[PDB]
Amino acid sequence: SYDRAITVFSPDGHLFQVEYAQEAVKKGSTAVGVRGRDIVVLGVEKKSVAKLQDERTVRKICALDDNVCMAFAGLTADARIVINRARVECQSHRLTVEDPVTVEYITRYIASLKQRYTQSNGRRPFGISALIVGFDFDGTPRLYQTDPSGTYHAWKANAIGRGAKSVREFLEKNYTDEAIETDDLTIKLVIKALLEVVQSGGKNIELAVMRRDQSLKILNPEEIEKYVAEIEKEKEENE
Amino acid sequence: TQNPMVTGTSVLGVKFEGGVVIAADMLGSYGSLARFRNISRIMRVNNSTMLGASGDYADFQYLKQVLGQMVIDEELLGDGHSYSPRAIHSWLTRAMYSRRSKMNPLWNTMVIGGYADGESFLGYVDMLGVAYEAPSLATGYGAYLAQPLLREVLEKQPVLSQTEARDLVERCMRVLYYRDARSYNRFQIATVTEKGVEIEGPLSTETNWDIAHMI
Amino acid sequence: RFSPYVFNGGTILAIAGEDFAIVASDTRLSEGFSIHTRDSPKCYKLTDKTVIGCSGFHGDCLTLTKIIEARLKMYKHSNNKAMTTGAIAAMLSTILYSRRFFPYYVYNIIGGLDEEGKGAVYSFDPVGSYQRDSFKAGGSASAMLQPLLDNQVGFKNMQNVEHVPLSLDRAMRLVKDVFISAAERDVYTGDALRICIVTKEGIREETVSLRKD
Amino acid sequence: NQYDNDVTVWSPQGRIHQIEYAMEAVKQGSATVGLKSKTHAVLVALKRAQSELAAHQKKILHVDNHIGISIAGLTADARLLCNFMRQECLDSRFVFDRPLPVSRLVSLIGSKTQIPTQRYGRRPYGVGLLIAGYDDMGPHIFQTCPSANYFDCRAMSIGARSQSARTYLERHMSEFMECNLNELVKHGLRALRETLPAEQDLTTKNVSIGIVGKDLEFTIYDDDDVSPFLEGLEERPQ
Amino acid sequence: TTTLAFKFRHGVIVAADSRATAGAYIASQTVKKVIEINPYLLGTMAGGAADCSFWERLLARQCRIYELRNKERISVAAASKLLANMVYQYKGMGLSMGTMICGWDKRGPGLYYVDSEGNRISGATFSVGSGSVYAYGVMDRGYSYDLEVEQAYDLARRAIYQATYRDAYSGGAVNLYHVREDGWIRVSSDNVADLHEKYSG
Amino acid sequence: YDRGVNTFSPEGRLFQVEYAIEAIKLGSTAIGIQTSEGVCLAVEKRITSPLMEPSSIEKIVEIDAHIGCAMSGLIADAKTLIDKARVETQNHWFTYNETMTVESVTQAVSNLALQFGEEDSRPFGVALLFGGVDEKGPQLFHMDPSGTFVQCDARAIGSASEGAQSSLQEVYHKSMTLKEAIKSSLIILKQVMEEKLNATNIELATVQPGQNFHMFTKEELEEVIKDI
Amino acid sequence: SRRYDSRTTIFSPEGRLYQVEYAMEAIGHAGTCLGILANDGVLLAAERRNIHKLLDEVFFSEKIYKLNEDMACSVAGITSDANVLTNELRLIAQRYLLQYQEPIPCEQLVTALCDIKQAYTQFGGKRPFGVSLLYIGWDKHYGFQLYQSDPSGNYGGWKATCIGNNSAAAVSMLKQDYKEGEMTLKSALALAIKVLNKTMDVSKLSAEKVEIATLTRENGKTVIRVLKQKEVEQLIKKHEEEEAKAEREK
Amino acid sequence: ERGYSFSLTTFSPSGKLVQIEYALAAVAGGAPSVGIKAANGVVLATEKKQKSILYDERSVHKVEPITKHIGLVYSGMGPDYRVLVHRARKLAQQYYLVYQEPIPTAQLVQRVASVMQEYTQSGGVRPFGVSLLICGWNEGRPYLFQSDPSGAYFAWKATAMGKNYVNGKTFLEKRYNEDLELEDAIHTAILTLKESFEGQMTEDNIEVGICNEAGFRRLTPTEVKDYLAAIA
Amino acid sequence: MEYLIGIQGPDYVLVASDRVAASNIVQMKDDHDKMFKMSEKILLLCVGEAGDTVQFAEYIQKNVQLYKMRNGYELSPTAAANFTRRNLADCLRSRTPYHVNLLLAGYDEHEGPALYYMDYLAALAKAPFAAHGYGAFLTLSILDRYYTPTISRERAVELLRKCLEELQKRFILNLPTFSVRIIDKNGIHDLDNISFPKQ
Repeated sequence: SYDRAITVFSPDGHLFQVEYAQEAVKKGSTAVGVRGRDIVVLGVEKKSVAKLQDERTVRKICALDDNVCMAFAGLTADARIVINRARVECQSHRLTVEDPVTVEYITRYIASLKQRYTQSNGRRPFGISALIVGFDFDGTPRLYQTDPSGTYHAWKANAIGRGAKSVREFLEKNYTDEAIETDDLTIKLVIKALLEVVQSGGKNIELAVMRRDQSLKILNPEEIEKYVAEIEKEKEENE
Repeated sequence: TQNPMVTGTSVLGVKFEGGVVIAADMLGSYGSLARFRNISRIMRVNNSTMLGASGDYADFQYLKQVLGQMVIDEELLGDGHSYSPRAIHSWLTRAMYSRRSKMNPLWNTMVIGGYADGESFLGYVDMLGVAYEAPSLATGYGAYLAQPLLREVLEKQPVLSQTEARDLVERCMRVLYYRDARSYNRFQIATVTEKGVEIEGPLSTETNWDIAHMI
Repeated sequence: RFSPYVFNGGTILAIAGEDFAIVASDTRLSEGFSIHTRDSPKCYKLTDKTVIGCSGFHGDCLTLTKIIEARLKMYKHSNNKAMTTGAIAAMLSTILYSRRFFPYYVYNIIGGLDEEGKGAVYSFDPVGSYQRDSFKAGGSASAMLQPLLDNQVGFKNMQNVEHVPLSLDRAMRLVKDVFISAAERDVYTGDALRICIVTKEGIREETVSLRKD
Repeated sequence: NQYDNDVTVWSPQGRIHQIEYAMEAVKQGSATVGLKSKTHAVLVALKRAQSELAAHQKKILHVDNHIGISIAGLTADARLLCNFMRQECLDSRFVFDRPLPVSRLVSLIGSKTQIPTQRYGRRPYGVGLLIAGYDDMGPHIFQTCPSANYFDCRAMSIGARSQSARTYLERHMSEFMECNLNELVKHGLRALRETLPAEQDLTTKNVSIGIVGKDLEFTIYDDDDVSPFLEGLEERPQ
Repeated sequence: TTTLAFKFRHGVIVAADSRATAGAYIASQTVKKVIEINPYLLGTMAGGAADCSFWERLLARQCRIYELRNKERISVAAASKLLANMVYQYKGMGLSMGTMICGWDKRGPGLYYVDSEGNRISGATFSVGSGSVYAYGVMDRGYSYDLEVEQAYDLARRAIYQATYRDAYSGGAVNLYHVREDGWIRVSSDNVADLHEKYSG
Repeated sequence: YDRGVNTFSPEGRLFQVEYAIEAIKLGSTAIGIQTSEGVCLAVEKRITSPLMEPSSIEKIVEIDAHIGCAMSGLIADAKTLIDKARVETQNHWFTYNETMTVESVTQAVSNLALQFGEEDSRPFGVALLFGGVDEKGPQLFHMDPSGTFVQCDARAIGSASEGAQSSLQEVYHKSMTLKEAIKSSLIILKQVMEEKLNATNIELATVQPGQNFHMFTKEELEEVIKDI
Repeated sequence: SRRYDSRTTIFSPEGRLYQVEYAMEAIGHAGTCLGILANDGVLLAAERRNIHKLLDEVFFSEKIYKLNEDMACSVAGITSDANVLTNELRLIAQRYLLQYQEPIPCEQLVTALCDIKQAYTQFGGKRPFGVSLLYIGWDKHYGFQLYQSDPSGNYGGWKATCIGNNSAAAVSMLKQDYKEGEMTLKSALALAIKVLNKTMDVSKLSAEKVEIATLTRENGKTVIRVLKQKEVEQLIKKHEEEEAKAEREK
Repeated sequence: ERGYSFSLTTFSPSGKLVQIEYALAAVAGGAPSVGIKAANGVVLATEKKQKSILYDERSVHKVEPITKHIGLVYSGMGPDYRVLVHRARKLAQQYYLVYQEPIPTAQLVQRVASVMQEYTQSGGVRPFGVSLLICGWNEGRPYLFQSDPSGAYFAWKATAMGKNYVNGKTFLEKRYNEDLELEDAIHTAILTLKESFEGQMTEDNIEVGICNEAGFRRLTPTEVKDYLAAIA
Repeated sequence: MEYLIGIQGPDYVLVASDRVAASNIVQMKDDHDKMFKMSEKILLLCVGEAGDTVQFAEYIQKNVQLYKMRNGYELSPTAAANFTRRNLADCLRSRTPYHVNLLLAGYDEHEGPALYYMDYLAALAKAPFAAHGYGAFLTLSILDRYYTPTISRERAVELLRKCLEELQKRFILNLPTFSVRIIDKNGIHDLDNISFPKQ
């Protein structure tokens, strides 16, 4: 081991590494997510492929159990470690008590791991921030986010990655309980939020959902094209 | 020790007025062969307490070593505080219990005699950790044989003199010489007072055999 | 070869009164067909309202007594107050199961006052279970003493015999009667009797002799 | 000043400055006074408070049936050495079945604090011990230091502005050996009322007194059995 | 030693004897065997006193930890699983423990049976102990699912009476516990002699 | 790196403990008051977004059936402390059939408040308010990162605690009642907070000897707020 | 003792990472490799570092490491630093086979190696593996594959990969001359010959400076063809006849 | 010790490892050597000038066998050299325990280079300033393997390490060729070593070991004075 | 002890355990289930020491799902069978061995259906029809005269009936109810509970 603390306090009471390593998450890929009344919707942006290469392995949205869904930001490797760890953890919860794993339990695990990983002797803390979406107790739709400190924090919608202030400021107008709460309009208006990215190529959009009883479904850019077309149609109808 | 190789035999101790007399013999029999007929089975600890043991002699040597080390250590503290005899009794009891708990018994039967601060002391320590105080102790076959003499005279008279006690020990050792197969006509008497600790020499007994001229 | 246990015997009595816990025990320590002493009181006065008795293998009794005294001092030096009786009982149960796979060969009876100020006798077993009873007879003389207490304390198998609460002095003469009657037929009993009384004012002790054989 | 960093570094003048810093940190605790008779060892401390409403931080704490210690400095290291102290008492209480003589216990304490002043990676203990006990040769008033150069005295006084208290101890160390408990205790607070600025007076709630005697178990008192001790005084000669 | 438990429409009935001998010698007639784990769980003492006592106390501690971490009551099957996992680690080392885990679940009625041999199983009726077979006989005579409250009380009480009448290792008072949906309640504690006078004619 | 983990001062105490006492200050404020009728306790959640669901933010957690808590500053270090304190109270019950009293709880916490060590890790960055009901009635306890644990009658922590302690010393006395102390506490709350006071800002936690369970008030808090 | 610590893992004064970027720049000054899109088959290209005339060349592999029976890998960077990884990698694949008796499906292999690398990225505070390295291979679940490990532990499945400053322009040629559908190994070899003809400064491309190995599926086998020199020679003559075909436009 | 366990060798902004480059420079500031692989055998030859006339040439031996058929020389510092020699000895004997067969030189170089690579990365220790020249006649074809402090290795037809090793190398490239015998290799090796050494060169200044297919051989100063008495 | 049969077809695997959970005298539970649905085409049956059965099922059933989540697809029956054999063979030479008797029923896309057969000493077997327990002394010869490799599933269910009818005629145990599964190109389909009125 290394008898050296990375996490010494500041002269004025801060941590030079935790709130500082959040900036790695700030310099990462953007990913949003909301919970509807029955269907949950999330997705990442900035595929940024070489337009000749593969992307079925660069998938940033994964699952731990059949009921929970993942996301992250920052750098991908720490996310890979946390994901495999959490898969092992939720399957070991299945080895214990025979319920499907609640979202709150697995987020407590993730945040606790990250915290005691920051507390230990000379270890670089995980520069990620996950989004943990699931609906388990009678299908009650939830989503929690993490923090590199390890403070799980339950939301109703979320914005991370590059320019999340602008995304939450689009959400500012997009906070309506109406929002007319179809599944298609919720998905397409989350797609409008992700199309409020700083480049908005339209084709770099990667979105996937869950109907709170089914499993993960990856979409196709022709229904996304229809959603972009009807968004532009509503933008014409407002004029 | 599972198998005691070289055994001693019974030890006798009894209090009196301001002193405790302990006396055992000087025999090192192995099996039935009296292979070591000149050994000392009594350690004279520093100024007050005094030890006598039975069973395997090697374990007695070991405990003799460890106690000598500890007593020397407290004497090198240079503070003026020593061990009471009952403290030695406590430490030896905890030692024997710790040995038997780990399935490594120290095959012994030990007697601690000390005189400190007006009060006499005569302690007993078993192999199994059974430990108590008593006005007269008898180990081995002595608890069958010489124990009734002690309990007769101590019931008929609660306190004693040094001379009465010494003579009575001589009689008991004569009797143990009569009917014990692991006995020997050579013993030493060791006596503590407030004037210090003293080990007398290898004394012997006066026997009688006038029953043999009968058929 | 080496057998790690030996049976010393002994007799411990307890009677849960209304506002008193009487624990008495003989002071004969024996082994097989010999007599080691005629003074070894099985009782021990822990607090002002708790008395424990320990019979069986004597070395384990001593070791257990010292460990209980040590943990008493630890609780006091940590928590600024004495234990209750039931807390001591639970702690002893934890200890006796903490040496489950190399057991103590020791019977145990904790008497004493509760926090209300009433009698409370907590029986035990070698393996570490306990319960709150009104009387137990521990050691070698258990079967010689339990039915007489069933007749006298429990008023059981009797007809039209109303229930008077057991007074102090009547319980005292009961203990003296049962120890004489048990010392007649048992071999592991006699030569003294150490009678411990827990009141709301302290611990009283009392020594009454027996037959010397 | 660059050699003035760690415990391991010697000075080019030989005075390892970490121990000096630990001494000065011990000086910024609460004041305390310990003094013995031929038959009674009394230690008297002073409490402070964080604010008006809060209770006072306690100093005189129990150890064993014949040992009570005062304290000055940090409280975490205090409770750590308190745990070790109680442990070392009850260990010999288990084995030898006797209470410990005080001097060998304080030797164990000095040997305990020797290691974190000697290697690299530990600090000395900010600690302010005043130990009162009973071996067979009577009361003893020992003190320690973070350098573990423990002393035996007849009356010490460590903490804030304790030097005038030491002058009081000088001018009455002849008187101390003879008297009984009452005027002994009021000599003790006749040191502590000079550990305070003169524009205020020692009240009840801030003061605490621990007595052990050759037949007396060590007992702590606060305001109720200290109201008898606080009467029997006059004002200061203003 | 004779315990039984069966669930039905109105919850769970748990009754037991109170006799715990020692070899051929009765120690006490009033050994309270049904160990009250929680205000929503009830455990038993089936074979060995100390083992059942200790491990059920440890399970209670564990469940209270669980509830304090999740702000939520544990299930019955979860407690059975935890007890089985804890007991399984001392297999062959000489633990005798055949207890029963009862309680109300999010699913509702729950009745599990955990051995020191680790035979963790659910079920509808169970009976443990030496005279358990007698309880099996008279209970599976009288058992249904659609029983009433007083009917179930009489079934369990009659069962323990017959068991203590035939087998020798059982006797003493007959306790009687009743798990409802919200909490458990002690029904009564009846002596054998009273039942003998009542039911012999 | 500027005289770090294990170094005293030329004049005074340690560096990093002083930095921890500085690091408390950025946290959200909280006020506990001991009344003989029962301990009341309050906190401010400091909620930023309408997405930020209020009832998921924990400040008052529940140690035992009769022991509350309150925290400051950092979060998950306090969560680890809460976890271990719960485990130790349950162990105390397991080996004693009773309740680990509030002072014994806080001693079991402060025994490793300062066990920070990277060799042979960092000190914890949270100040804690403890409230419980022992056999000596109610108790209110205040600890710190430095382990210097004391009994407080009515402690105020965290941000703006200077004026909080001052104006709290203005109204307090020994013979207060419950509801008076509750409204007097939330007055100080809405004087030290910056937002309007409504149903989602604060949360109350009251423990009584007769009301041992449910050390909380849920949406009767709205009725309590509107009475000012 | 604590004034001898390096940075070893810590984030910047500005938000970035130190050893990771320096590991990438350690990669950049190494040999050049690439792999091609072939539906049946897959290939590797490699450049000879140290082409001095007094070597032996009796190892038959300077960059390639036939790691399973159905997988090899090229490599770029510090050599024995990578040889440690080859040893551990073959070990991990072989203990997979010990556990299942079915060959390794190669992506969990790649994640295993990446986790080995990442475990020295965060804690462990040692010199990180400044080696990126390729992957060719075949399976039952996707067929022929291509992968790109990085010292970060991030791994990308490409269809035409990337090595550093010597090969950034190669990837530019790969995009400007992207192919799709033609699984023909020989057109891919002509393509790779063209790529290394531009990128390497070896004038007129003598075959001693290069190294090519392929992996084709033969009837139950997936043999790994570390091909000899004469076919490379006639491949170069083929490519320079294609250069003559290119200058038919003059 | 404490077990501080961090490595001193980390990456530059250029991406280099300056301690390893310094260790290579420290190797290059060492004693010259020459090793030539002929058609049937391999010749090793070092250059050993004592500091005074007081030293003895019967105690320290540069040229060293690892098995009965594997020679090994170096150019660097003997205190590190003896360590890794002993390590290679134990390693080769572990191989001969497992397989009951003489270990091949490639396998030696794999394992030794892995150990040396491990010392380059592990905590706090300096790398070893030794450049080996390992060789042996395993299965007919003989081999010649140079290693380095960086943990890497190679395979040369002929090479040199030490003072003016580039000058010796440039003489080797013109003089040496692919096919000769052991005697001609000894001849050109003594030529290229005597190109760079001091003027007084005797039977004790040099130390020559050859590698027959009959095994490793370490020649005596008797046959050296037979040969190096004005070999051309 | 108890019973379970393992008949393979051309494109289906017909397994059938019992529902008996007795303890040495009495039948404590007469609807017990010994079936652990590992994957969408892989079943597992267990027989032996009932403290070991649940534990080893808890190991395998919660490790294969981990493989499923990590790799994004499903094991072969072959690799799963070998993995179980590996874990038994590692667990055998320890202070804590397992005494279980498994048989694994799988279905590949490529290999199609597959049956394996374990033993308490961890032996692999690729059997056409396996059994376990005491029943296995009769019910294999009741079967080995009417087996055809190209047999249809209704013939197979009929042969189960024909075999259970000869089981419950000359056998000291009770065994009243047998549960029956089947595997196909779709997955695990449960057939009806096969019990018998005897007389």
